[PDB]
Amino acid sequence: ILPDSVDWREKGCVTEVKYQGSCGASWAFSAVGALEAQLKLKTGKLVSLSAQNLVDCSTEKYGNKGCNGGFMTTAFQYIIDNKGIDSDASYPYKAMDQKCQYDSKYRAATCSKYTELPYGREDVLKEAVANKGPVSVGVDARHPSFFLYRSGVYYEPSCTQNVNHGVLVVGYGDLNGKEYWLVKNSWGHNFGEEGYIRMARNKGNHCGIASFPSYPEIL
Ligand SMILES: Cn1c(=O)n(C2CCN(CCCn3cncc(-c4ccc(Cl)c(CNC(=O)c5ccc(F)cc5)c4)c3=O)CC2)c2cc(Cl)ccc21
Repeated sequence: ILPDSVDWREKGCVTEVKYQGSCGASWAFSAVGALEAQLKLKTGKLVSLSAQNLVDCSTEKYGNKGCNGGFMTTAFQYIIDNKGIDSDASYPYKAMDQKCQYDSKYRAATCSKYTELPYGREDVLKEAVANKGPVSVGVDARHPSFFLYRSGVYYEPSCTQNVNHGVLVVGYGDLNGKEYWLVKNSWGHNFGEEGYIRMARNKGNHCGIASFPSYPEIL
């Protein structure tokens, strides 16, 4: 039996909203966000992890292009292969492509594995969000209605299932019966509902929210 609503922010499992600025590193913020939650679950401590570490180091071998986009899955694989990721404090976000500056001295997390969820399965996503934690997802964000969103449950008829922007599902619920996914963005505190957007849930994989979900785990 799954809870009707979840909000991982209420459990201390979500860090402050970040601002990617003019560097297309949403994939990096989505990956660290998911891992931050697992680190909290495991160690009891909440610390922002370095999105910049991913931008600079999870590069061509991982199919990523830093400020020109990437995948959360291969970000996790990088952390796995690298045997860690630095704290955001030690390796702060500069919103540009840099030389890899990873230093094991300032490692704040590791990752053992990651799991991908099946395409379009909102039922499976719900279950992972309830039972595992926040889940990294892609959405189709190429719609003025998306970046102009201020409040409520976002539904956009022109939205497609083909994803182009990485975000973090940190919960789910309903607003007077309109089901939603509670989504953490990386466009700062001024986007939407204090950095968050509530996006239509159980409406046919709206904006591809459930197209390519993944989440990491720490042994
Ligand atoms: C080592 N290695 C990989 O292992 N991959 C893939 C192989 C498996 N895919 C499938 C994962 C499922 N999936 C399939 N389609 C789209 C997204 C997806 C998810 C989230 C987001 Cl945010 C985006 C958007 N990303 C981009 O558009 C993008 C832009 C520039 C890039 F360089 C990379 C991605 C796509 C997604 O996860 C991901 C890594 C690789 C791909 C390349 Cl060209 C080179 C090396 C790779």
